[PDB]
Amino acid sequence: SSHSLRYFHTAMSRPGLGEPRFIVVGYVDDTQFVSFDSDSENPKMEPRARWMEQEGPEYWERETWKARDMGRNFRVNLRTLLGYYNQSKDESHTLQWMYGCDVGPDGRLLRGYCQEAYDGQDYISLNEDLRSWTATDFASQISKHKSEMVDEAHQQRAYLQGPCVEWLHTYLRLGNKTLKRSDPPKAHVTHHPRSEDYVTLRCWALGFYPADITLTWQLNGEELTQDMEFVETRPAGDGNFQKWASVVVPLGKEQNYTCHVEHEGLPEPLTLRWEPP
Amino acid sequence: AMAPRTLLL
Amino acid sequence: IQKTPQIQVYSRHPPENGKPNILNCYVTQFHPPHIEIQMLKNGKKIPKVEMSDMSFSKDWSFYILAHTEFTPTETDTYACRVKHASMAEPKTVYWDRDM
Ligand code: NA
Ligand code: NA
Ligand code: NA
Ligand code: NA
Ligand code: NA
Ligand code: NA
Repeated sequence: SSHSLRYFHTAMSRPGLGEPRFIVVGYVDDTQFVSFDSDSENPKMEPRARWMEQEGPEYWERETWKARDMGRNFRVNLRTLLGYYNQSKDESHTLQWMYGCDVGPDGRLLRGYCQEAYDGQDYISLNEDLRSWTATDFASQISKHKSEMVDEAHQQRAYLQGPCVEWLHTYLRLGNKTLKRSDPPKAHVTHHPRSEDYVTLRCWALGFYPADITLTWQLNGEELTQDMEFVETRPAGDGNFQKWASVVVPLGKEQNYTCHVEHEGLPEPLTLRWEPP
Repeated sequence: AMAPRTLLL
Repeated sequence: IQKTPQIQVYSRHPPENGKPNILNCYVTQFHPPHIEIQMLKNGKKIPKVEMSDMSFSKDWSFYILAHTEFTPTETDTYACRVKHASMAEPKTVYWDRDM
């Protein structure tokens, strides 16, 4: 019964336009709770969840300042890597940073993450021990050496083991009604005649949270693992998620197929068939 | 809250 | 270096002809992050389409949710048109109410 606090940072240079754009989004589990975007006039760290309005002014001002300064460092980093690689300014380049903590039911750290990518590829990563770095090419070897020199691992490890865990506990408390809601999917099967002989049965899962779900189809108890089509789980836009899964079946045989739904918010799994009337 | 600093590459 | 966007076009609530609703365009698995997203009603660009902040996946590829208010009817057409460096031309994906 775990939870996670995660931040996603992106700097993207725009050749012809101005300075690189810097974007931050922060998540508790599947819920976006804060953001920052340097394309805003007078850009600030912003709440993306209503319950984050409980953090007072000092929180927002300190996070804004950190973000702004971090954006500046991402800009320096972009210039540094252009230099390592002798690349053109006519192309845009992208630097990404993801870090965070997973905590178990006991509130203790299960694992910490801290990793960067340049132009969509792994550049440097903090190893699971939170003490050593894995580099990729010899540009990232240089970066690794510099981080070893300023004992960067110690600073990131200390954050991930202490404040990351504590802030996760705080946000879980502040946002408990939203964050612990376990909204089960409301499910139904729809019917779409396909070719006079065949029909599509589509099983719907709507308004659920968290995103993790299983939505499966069976023919007389046999799992249709080779036949079933499904879409990626997708946000409704309101904090909940959606999914569907479908099978093509012989018209007049629809009764033999079942949709099966599992989710944290369902104490028992759902079994559904297409209801004609 | 965010990491106190980022890597200098 | 370059990954091709996947697109889903769908309503927030189950679609009912005449009732106000929200149309979503969920654009995922692309890189670089620069992308152009337009939502269309009967071939015309919809003004006031909000973009919900650009996050990313385990493979570093980007995802974003474009959304706008809409009111479906029996004959109106809605689409999402996406322009991205990985694609030669823009890809248009029409809203299907059963999807
Ligand atoms: Na959870
Ligand atoms: Na900017
Ligand atoms: Na970190
Ligand atoms: Na949660
Ligand atoms: Na960095
Ligand atoms: Na981001």
